[PDB]
Amino acid sequence: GLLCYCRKGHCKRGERVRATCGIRFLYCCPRR
Repeated sequence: GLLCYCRKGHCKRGERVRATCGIRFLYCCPRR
């Protein structure tokens, strides 16, 4: 599947916001 990270308040360059991960946490997944 795709790679995703649960980051605090931001997503890294290239990561799309897939969903919310927590209150202060975003669920970001690299475009590539």
